[PDB]
Amino acid sequence: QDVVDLDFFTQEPLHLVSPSFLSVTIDANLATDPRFLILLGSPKLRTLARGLSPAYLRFGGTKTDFLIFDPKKE
Amino acid sequence: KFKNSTYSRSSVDVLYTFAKCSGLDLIFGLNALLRTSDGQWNSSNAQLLLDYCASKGYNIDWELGNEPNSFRKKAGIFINGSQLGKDFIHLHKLLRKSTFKNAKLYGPDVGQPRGKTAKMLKSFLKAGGEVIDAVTWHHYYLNGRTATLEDFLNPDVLDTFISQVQKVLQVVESTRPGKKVWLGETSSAYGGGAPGLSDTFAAGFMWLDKLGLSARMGIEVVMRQVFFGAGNYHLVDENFDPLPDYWLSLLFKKLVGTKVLMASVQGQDRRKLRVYLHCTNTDNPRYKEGDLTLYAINLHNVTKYLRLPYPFSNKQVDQYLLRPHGPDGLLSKSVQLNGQTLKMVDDQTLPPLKPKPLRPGSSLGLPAFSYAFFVIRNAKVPACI
Repeated sequence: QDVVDLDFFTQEPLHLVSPSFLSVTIDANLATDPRFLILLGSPKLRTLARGLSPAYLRFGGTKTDFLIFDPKKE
Repeated sequence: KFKNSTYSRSSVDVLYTFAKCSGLDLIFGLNALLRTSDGQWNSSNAQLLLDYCASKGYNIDWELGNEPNSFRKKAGIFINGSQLGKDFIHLHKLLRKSTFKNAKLYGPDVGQPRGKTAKMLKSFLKAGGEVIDAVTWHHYYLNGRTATLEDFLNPDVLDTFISQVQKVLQVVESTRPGKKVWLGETSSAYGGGAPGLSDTFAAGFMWLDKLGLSARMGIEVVMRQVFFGAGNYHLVDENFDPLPDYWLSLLFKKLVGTKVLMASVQGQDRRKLRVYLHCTNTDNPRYKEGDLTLYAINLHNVTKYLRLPYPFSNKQVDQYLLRPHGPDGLLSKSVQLNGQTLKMVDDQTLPPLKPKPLRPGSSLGLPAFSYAFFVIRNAKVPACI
């Protein structure tokens, strides 16, 4: 047969996840793309990202430990 | 070969503005490999950045370091968990001294359990667990260089995630019970993803199953590598085109609520038919308190029909069934919702995500190699109300 019966347990929740349960990253390496500022200004990208709100956006990756803030850089 | 680079105030501004304008909460990873000659974290560069962000009014949360378990291999230096914990305590003091109100700190972003990594996590939590608001770890199923379509469809591969989660929770339970646990960076395959695989419809089985199991096992937040970038596991490519996993994630966001329930298959479980159950996302205007969202994966090569248990057996059900579109089959970069290809209406308009209402009392049909969300309307579940 290909009919499958389901059992549900709905009496009370097993867990509560965050409203931001499905969140996303941007890899730290993207900040080395010379186009970084232009790419992240895309209206279409902003529209897509708003679709996933509420969410965390984590900026990190392997390059996290190879990036240095330069407050004098243009 | 040298990975070291600088970034500017403008890069920080751009990243913060992108998050703010999109309704996202930014978490910024600081560089843990700036070290004093005494083996401590040198906080001078982070201080400059914190001061700048505070001056600008940016509400940002912080991390320190990425996969410290691999520092010895990638950077030639070993930092043990106790020292990393001390470094987080130092960072926590800087955040409290700042004009940030309620800045959160997450760590330590270790790679998935392997004998020695579990020990580093444990020693980190002993020394630094008090100052982090959630424990972060990373997971990938496979090496992107060698992964095959069969691997992406294999219930045995999907199941390897369970043991990895169990190991991490056990470590946290033994040191900080009830500290929140987050997947801080995760996807199908490491090394930039599997080319022609991690960006296809077939990537969705790993993504949806991971969400299901994470919710059921007590992970509070799952951070998908990546929203946007050059890696093959991106949700959105650098032409700004969304991949099938983007639409899967969007439907998940709209339909799946915060209360995790339980669904299982009666009898023989081959693990190719995988089901998860939450209350419906109350933010969704179509639905009301008490509704349930079932989501299901069918890794069989034939259609399966799901029968809802009483009293849900005779409720109105809304179907959101995803299938690949076009001649690439499971490897398509195009996906259909209930027979309609998902595409942006224009650069600023997401398309409608229209349910297909099913005949009440009908069994839920799940074709071979597909996944779907089913909203059970008027389920009137008290736990959800």
